[PDB]
Amino acid sequence: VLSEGEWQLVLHVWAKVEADVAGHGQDILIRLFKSHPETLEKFDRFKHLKTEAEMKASEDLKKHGVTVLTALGAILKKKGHHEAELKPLAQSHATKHKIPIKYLEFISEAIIHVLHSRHPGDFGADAQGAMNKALELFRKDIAAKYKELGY
Ligand code: HEM
Repeated sequence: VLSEGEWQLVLHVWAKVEADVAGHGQDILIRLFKSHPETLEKFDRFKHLKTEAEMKASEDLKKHGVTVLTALGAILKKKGHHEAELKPLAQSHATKHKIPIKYLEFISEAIIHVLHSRHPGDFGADAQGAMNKALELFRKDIAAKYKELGY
């Protein structure tokens, strides 16, 4: 489990993200889609986007970026007790969206990359390690529910 100190590092940089949820959301999804094209195919709404420029110009994509980061933010603030927030997400992503745990690892990588680019001063090695731990916890817990459902 994460220590109190680790959670503080996570929430300190996350407070910076919430200052511009929409901007971060775009960068993260675009990074995810460009680095792992198979993830873009999971979105009927975004399949038509064939270039980074098209992705950046999509208001709909920007809208989803906010939805994603807002859900993640709520989870992170619950620290070591995010059971309630995780249940709905795990269910929909396992049964409706069909998102393998591997894709969650991909988006975790996208999140860390963007945080480094936008907040280097509050995202040094210690903070980076802490965020990695928090995102690993997120994945592990979702994985547990996936195994439960048999996905
Ligand atoms: C940080 C990790 C993620 C969070 C917090 C997150 C959160 C959400 C939320 C809140 C919704 C809308 C409500 C719902 O359907 O449950 C959603 C929808 C969706 N997510 Fe995620 N998601 C994450 C990662 C992913 C990944 C990695 C993929 C695909 C590779 C994905 C694919 C989808 C799809 C396809 C939908 C449905 C979109 C629609 O029909 O409009 N999500 N996600």
